[PDB]
Amino acid sequence: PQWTDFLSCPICTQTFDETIRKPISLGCGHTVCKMCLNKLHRKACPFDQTTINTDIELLPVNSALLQLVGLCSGVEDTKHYEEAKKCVEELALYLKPVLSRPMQRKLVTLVHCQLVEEEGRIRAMRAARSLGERTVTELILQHQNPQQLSSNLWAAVRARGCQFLGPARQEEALKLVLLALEDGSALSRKVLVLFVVQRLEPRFPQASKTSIGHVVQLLYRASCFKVTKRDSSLMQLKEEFRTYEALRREHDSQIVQIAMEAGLRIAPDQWSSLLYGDQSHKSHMQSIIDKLQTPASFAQSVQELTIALQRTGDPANLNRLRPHLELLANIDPSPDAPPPTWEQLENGLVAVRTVVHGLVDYIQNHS
Ligand SMILES: [Zn+2]
Ligand SMILES: [Zn+2]
Repeated sequence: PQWTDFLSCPICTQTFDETIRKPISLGCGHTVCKMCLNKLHRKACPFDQTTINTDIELLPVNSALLQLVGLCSGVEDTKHYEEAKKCVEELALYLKPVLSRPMQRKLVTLVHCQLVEEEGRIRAMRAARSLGERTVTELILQHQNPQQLSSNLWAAVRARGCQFLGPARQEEALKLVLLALEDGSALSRKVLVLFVVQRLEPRFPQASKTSIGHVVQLLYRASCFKVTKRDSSLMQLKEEFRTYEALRREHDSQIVQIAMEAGLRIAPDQWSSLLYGDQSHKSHMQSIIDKLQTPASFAQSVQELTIALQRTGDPANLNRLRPHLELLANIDPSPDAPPPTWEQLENGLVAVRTVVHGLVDYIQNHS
């Protein structure tokens, strides 16, 4: 069940061959060898316990996998099917040795999709979208300067009227804010700022009233405040935010959103480093970034890419991928998504191959 060995059957442990031990992908995303399918004599898949279509009889074998070793609904739909199958096969050849590890993981996910079933087709679409999105975020990093990245981030933060004082200093300030507001007190801007300023243990570049005001502004943008006015504006900490864990979570998330609006793709380890100074929060930041991902964020990313691509001119003519990327972003990731039609499946996979090929071409010929 390890994604790394896809050329071997999970059950029989032996590598796949073209005659007897034959790769057969099921609807659940697992590929088991034919001999084992015959040998099972049980309805479902031992790994997930999902029911099946019918036997080995109606299930085709993965050719896409076998390359690395050595007519139901009518003519139109099966033309679509054959084309799609061909696409997956063409992608699989990148798995022989070029692509990055996280990319090829999603490729492997794509290969294990059985295209003669609804489940497998849905999985194929999701894997397609994931591959597209990952390609976009890998094209953005090429046009993104890693050296001055932090500088740009903090610039974006300061431009919104917010401020980050550093990993320790910010913890201090936030715990002072929390101290004042944890019981439900309603303080105005100046009162909260004055309360926090005086309690700051002196370090050298001491935050002034304005800086702390900016940190408070950051907490206000994150919607931590119940804000009221009797005709001075009073701010209260919502019941769920009166813990340091929660409040800090919202704080971090807000800064991440600032990074997104400005178009900075930043890894969770880098976030843990910037915000906390250490690596302890990597999983925390991971959860934060994942929680922040809307299905509309793919399209957003495509647009951002187009912006950066408008800056440099276009040495690689990547705009040719624009109609392909827009199609990949237009498919519902939600479980509420209807199963794809045959034309949708074909167009999706075609889009995927065009895009991935484009990515490789860019990396090799333009840098
Ligand atoms: Zn087996
Ligand atoms: Zn399974």
